[PDB]
Amino acid sequence: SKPRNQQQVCPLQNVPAWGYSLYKGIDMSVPLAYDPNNELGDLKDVFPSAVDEMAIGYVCGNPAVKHVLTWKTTDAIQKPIANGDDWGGVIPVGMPCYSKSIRTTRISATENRETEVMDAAPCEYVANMFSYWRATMCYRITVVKTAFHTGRLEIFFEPGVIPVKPTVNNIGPDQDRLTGAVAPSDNNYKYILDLTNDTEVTIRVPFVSNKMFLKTAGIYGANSENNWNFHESFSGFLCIRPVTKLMAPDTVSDNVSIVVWKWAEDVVVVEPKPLTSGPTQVYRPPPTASTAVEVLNVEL
Amino acid sequence: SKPRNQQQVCPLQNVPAWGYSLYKGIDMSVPLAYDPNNELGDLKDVFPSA
Amino acid sequence: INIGNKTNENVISFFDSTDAETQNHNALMKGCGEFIVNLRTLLRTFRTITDNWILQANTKTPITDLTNTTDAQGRDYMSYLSYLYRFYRGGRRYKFFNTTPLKQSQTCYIRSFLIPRNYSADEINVDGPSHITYPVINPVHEVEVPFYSQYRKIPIASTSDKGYDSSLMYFSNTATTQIVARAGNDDFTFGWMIGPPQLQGESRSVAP
Amino acid sequence: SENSVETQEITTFHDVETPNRIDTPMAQDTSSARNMDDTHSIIQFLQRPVLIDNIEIIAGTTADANKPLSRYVLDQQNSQKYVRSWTLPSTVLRAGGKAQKLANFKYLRCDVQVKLVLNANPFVAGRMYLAYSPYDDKVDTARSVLQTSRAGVTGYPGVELDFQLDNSVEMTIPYASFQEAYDLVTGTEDFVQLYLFPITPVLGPKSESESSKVDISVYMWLSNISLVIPTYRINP
Amino acid sequence: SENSVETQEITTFHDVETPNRIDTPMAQDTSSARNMDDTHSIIQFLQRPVLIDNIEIIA
Repeated sequence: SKPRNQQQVCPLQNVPAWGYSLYKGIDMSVPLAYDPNNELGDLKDVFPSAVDEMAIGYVCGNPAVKHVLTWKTTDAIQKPIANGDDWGGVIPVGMPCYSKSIRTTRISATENRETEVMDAAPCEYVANMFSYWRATMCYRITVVKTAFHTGRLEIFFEPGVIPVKPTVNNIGPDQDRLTGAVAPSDNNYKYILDLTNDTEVTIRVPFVSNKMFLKTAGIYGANSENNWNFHESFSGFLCIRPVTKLMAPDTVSDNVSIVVWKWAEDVVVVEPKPLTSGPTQVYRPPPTASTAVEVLNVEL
Repeated sequence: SKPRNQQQVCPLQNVPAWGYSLYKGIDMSVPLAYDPNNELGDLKDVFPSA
Repeated sequence: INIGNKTNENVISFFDSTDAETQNHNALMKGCGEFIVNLRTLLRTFRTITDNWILQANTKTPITDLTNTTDAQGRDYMSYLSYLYRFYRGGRRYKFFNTTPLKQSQTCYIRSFLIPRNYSADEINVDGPSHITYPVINPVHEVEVPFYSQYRKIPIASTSDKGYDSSLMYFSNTATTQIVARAGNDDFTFGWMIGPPQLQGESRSVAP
Repeated sequence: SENSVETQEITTFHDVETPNRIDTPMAQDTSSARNMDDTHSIIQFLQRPVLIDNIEIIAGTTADANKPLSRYVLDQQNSQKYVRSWTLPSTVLRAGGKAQKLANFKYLRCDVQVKLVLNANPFVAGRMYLAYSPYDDKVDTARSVLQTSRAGVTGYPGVELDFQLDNSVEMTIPYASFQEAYDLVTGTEDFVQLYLFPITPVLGPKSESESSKVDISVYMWLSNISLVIPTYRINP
Repeated sequence: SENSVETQEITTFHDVETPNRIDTPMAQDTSSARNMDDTHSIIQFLQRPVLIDNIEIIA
């Protein structure tokens, strides 16, 4: 009635929390509850939407304004809008960030701290988490005009290397190379919108550049020194330059506005780690300009 | 998708080589080979008797 | 041609070789294997929120002495997606990795308990659902807080009400410095999408 | 009246109305250039063989063209001796006026053909070997063809090049890169890098004033090409 | 496109077009105040008895 043991010797390895960084597999976390079958309900009557609000098809499908342009009669034709934006007329196609503003405080009489502050579209904000991306971009360019402004406006794609200006702390585009008659727009994919009665256009740009995935570095640490990752992150740029000059009477104003929206469809990503040389630090606005921000460091 | 653990606590005794002096039972000796299914042939054509 | 404005929305497209959804399967099958779809799945992976948390010996410490600090940074995935949403429901799994220069003249052990949110140390009892580990034989403390709330959902950083859902209390005996990692439980999910706040880049701090 | 969106090659317009377009009364056919030749597509045009190199061998030989393959390569100074080096596809694209016919494109997916027309007299023997090695001047030093032994050189893919048996070879050098669809603007392509090695020295009568020549020529053309994205640049 | 005349309780509007109105993605039910009491109409509300006067008599 008490026989001997017939089972073999079960081999062993002592690994507490084996593979904890995976979203699948039964985990040994002890619930501090009354019931082991602790089951919360479904998503009914809790969040007042019925849309599944966390899929990347919906999070990155959220439109955000990137640029607000001022297109004048002073500005020439066949040349993008150079406004001190500084990107403005040259919008880089691609999901991660491309712009930055620099906050300069003081520490001592001869030392300062230059903290890079980036804007974040919701397509951009997801891509900072992941390392390599692949996404079909979208842009909805809208002219804010009166009933009387007319003209013809051209938006053309260009694949590959974006013309730049490396500076000590930022990268600006180079409108010396996109003018003329030195860079024609006769072979690129283009769209010629009409300001007579047409207003909006959505320009879907699918993903084509010689690699399976680009990088999500973008503008982080992009300067005169380290600017390889900025080139290998976009597959080129849209460019908004006017074919025909703005025709406006003296009654209406000579300035119109071009609002560039942005999102990304069909988004797929690769690794759940940031490719940047720093953790995902969310910028908290200081109360007074004399105060600085705590910096996350890389020791363990 | 990552539920909690439902299995009981498996009891334990640390006995390396439990019952090694028996001709039956699966033994934990590691083969120093390429294949875990290391199978020599039968006794055909090796020893010149049958 | 008349003086007026229309809307006439145009979804005009560039390069149109093949369907987009078909090439994305073929691109990830040779570059990834893993196919990340839903951000709900990233609230199940334990990303380390701190690298060092030097806890003073013999003190019932609430994790809100660390959670108020570490929900600002957005280092993990819980506090980085604390900016794209407003509400949350579900319990927070915690794992504690011991990194202490242990001493043989003591018997080190670790407790854990429950407090409702944002109470202080002495204003709660100790008999509740507990858990205990011994870091000589088990360096990992495998604890999951359930979702015991008055309300069906919770907004982030609420008003002068307090003690409206439950969280963790962490009791030890010796001055154990640790690693703390976390993610939500099986039914942890956000909701009510808003737009995202800003990001912070590199802070090299050049002299002029 | 509202919907004027027309489509050219790769170009679209957006007008208020269809701008009252007049045209030919009847499109009658005219002079017969269509009846003299069919139109050659741009994928048809990058399949024309070009005369690249014209290699003459005399045995001889004072020069490097008949140093035979070394049995061992002991040091990088005494590397493997060859005849010529074609660094594909940067040779085949520049020659034959092809690069002035695939301008204003971006990405290319080619397969380079190589043919050797050979024409030598019956009183001369010898044998060569036409090996290709991808990334041969990009990888580390020990892995190149020019540093391995004679058994290691010949073990690379290629074809025999005997005189009296082979007056023509057909080798299909594949699309052998890791990058999808070769870049052209700011190009540093040089993926597969071809070679030509003599195994045995060329043999003839040792008395001179006899002129034992060989006279190899090389033809290359592309195949299975796809040329996709339009741009405004190009490298000169 | 021409006919935007909508009706509230006692109120009507007159616009050029329907002014591109966005709304909730899905109108999911929320907290259960409907399940605790039925709504009392204004004709239902003027049917509640009130304590007006309290008359005491001593003989």
